[PDB]
Amino acid sequence: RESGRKVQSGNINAAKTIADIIRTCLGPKSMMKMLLDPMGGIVMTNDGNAILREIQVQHPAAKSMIEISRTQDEEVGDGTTSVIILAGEMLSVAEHFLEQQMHPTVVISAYRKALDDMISTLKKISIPVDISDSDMMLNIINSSITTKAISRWSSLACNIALDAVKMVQFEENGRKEIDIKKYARVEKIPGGIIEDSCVLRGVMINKDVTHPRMRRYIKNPRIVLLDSSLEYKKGESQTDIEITREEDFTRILQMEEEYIQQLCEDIIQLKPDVVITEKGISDLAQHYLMRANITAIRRVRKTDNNRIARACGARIVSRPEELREDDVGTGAGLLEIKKIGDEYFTFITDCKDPKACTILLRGASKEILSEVERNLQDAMQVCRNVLLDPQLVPGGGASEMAVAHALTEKSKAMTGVEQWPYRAVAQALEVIPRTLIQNCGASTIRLLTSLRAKHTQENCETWGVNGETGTLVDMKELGIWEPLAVKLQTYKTAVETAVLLLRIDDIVS
Amino acid sequence: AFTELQAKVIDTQQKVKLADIQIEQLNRTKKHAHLTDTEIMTLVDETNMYEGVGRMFILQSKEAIHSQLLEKQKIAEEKIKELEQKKSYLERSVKEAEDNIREMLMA
Amino acid sequence: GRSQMESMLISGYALNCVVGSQGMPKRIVNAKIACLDFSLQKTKMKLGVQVVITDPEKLDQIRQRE
Amino acid sequence: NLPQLEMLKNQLDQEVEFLSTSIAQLKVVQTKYVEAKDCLNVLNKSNEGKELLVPLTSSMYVPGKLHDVEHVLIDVGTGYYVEKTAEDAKDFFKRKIDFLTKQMEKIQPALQEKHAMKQAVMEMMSQ
Repeated sequence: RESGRKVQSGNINAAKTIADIIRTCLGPKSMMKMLLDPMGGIVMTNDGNAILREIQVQHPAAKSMIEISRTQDEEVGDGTTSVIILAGEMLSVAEHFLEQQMHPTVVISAYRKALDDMISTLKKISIPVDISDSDMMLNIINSSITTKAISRWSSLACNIALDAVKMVQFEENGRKEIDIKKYARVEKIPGGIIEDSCVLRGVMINKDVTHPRMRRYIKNPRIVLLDSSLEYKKGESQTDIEITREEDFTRILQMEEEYIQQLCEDIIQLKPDVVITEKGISDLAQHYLMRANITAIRRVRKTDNNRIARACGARIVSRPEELREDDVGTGAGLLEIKKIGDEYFTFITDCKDPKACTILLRGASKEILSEVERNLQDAMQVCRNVLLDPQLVPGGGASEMAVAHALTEKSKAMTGVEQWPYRAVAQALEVIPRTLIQNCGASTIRLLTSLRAKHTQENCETWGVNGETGTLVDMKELGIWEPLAVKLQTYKTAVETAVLLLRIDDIVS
Repeated sequence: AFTELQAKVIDTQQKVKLADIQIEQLNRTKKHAHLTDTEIMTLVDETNMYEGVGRMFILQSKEAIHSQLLEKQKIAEEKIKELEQKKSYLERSVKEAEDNIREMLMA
Repeated sequence: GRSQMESMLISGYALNCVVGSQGMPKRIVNAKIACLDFSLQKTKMKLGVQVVITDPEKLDQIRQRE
Repeated sequence: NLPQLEMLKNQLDQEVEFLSTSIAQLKVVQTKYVEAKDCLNVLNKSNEGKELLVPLTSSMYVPGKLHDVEHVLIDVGTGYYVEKTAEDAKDFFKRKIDFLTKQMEKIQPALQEKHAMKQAVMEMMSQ
């Protein structure tokens, strides 16, 4: 039970401090807040998503801030800090005034037009990419890794991100939307080195299949994904009574044989060696296949088989009758039990569809690998974000100072009370520049007013202050870049986010 | 894995045994079932022949008493096949699971 | 898809369906319909129609005759 | 100490003996219901009026003329008898077998389980 202006305050109130301390933590140049547990447990992070947690949370809109944050933590995970900045910016500025000017409403609307102007300006301020040139992509990843200051192994993982994620990218609604991630498969591996890893075709099966009787290598036998229903039928097509006695053992187990084979001969109809048996797994099912000298890999996940559905690019087959390569094991394909470290790894490569690879990771060991993987995970996603979005923007204040002018130019032209949000919208761009001016550790009011001028003539197209260069700069020469969507994705959120709590005057239990 | 491949060699080796003497018993039961026919067949017609199974012996005519009793022969002759069929199948099974024990050991 | 202006009321029901991919007739006039909420699929019959094996073909025909 | 492991071995030996006996006997008792079931098919067949030689007493067998093939007994209740139709009698024979069947049945699950646990004690024995 909470009300109105006090909500509206608690909106501005909480969302203020919500938007805040992690901006000290923001920037490649940053300030890590300390976090103390009531027991005395200490934490040092630049991660708001992490910072969101140990702090005791009460304000349910702060919980809701954690929501769009986690919601964004789901999407990128980076900028979850940066998304809640601007809503904090947004909710702070227009709300109290314009609610004391009596409305969420004109505030609500104008962020539609706060959104589009930049969305427009985004397509203007962001420039297309070569996803064709991975180096044109690499610098982004070279840029993506280094705000949290990780380079060492990532410098390679940068490239390896480029490689698979363009391949792990095959997806179409017919408008060809590519979100596809789960295709990309990663491998914890002991030994090798962080500077040695790769992407192997199909989907390499690492996690739950070490299984040594897969044989080892499949030259061109098929791998078989069973939504069969390979389960032995104790009768003709059915499962007869159990075996409590000698008579039920002879007759029933015999008919259990046929249904395995007749399907496994349908499996043989696509000629495998490896059959990874998921539905209809039977102790006779593998044994027959093992009697068939068909290695039947059981006690297995359909997630593996979904990895294997993306390992051969295939589907999994409920059809008992007439099992096919294109049914399961699409394409010639491979299957190989590989030891990277000594861990057995099934590698099912050569998906029937091209753009087939999945990321092998070697560190000097699992951990220093996990160093790669975690950062590669960021590296690899920026790809499918650049692969998502083949436009990208000179960052910092360039990203920031661009639209406010058009926005103010709107507010000036729009000259409503919607102009007031476009004023409230204008400088909210510049807070991370303030943080960037924090990042350099300089005088913001100057650099703002300075960068304000930098948009008066240059129009801050490439010109922000970059706290890490310290100065108002071209962000193209300087090379500050993100795929446009990510900018918007950070930008889209806070609008709706602010607009979200812009709706709430009422908490009620 | 091996356990289920161990489980079939045990379930076979126990149940493969009985059918082997089971055919033997019926080969015997075929005999008197046939021979109990001859003894009353020895009397060329006897209507004070009593065909009866248990305690009661009801009066009947030896004829159908024999018609029963070559079948009783046959019936007691019959399952020996089944009881040999049950026999021969299991020895083939014990080595199969014994194999996937060993080959999956080797793989 | 197509134009945003080509949205049309259409005669009866344009299916959301899997069209017949076997070379299905793409027009059957005046359709007597079987609307199936029931999947046709298949099941394994250890012995289908006939018996005789005159061919290794005929070995596979029995369970195929279903 | 030393006798306790010696104790439970041949202990579980006998449960095998007991249950194998009980299923054997519950293999026995079922067999006479179909006997009561089948002897009625014969008496229907030949006819009421055929000479029946039934036991009289020890070594004694007594004759009689068959009558009332439709009048045939089911022994049930504590001390009670229901003579039943030629159809009905054969039914509860079948019934009380099946009553005995799972009665007979679960004995071997009980039978076979007691030996390996003797073995398990015999395993620890030579251990």
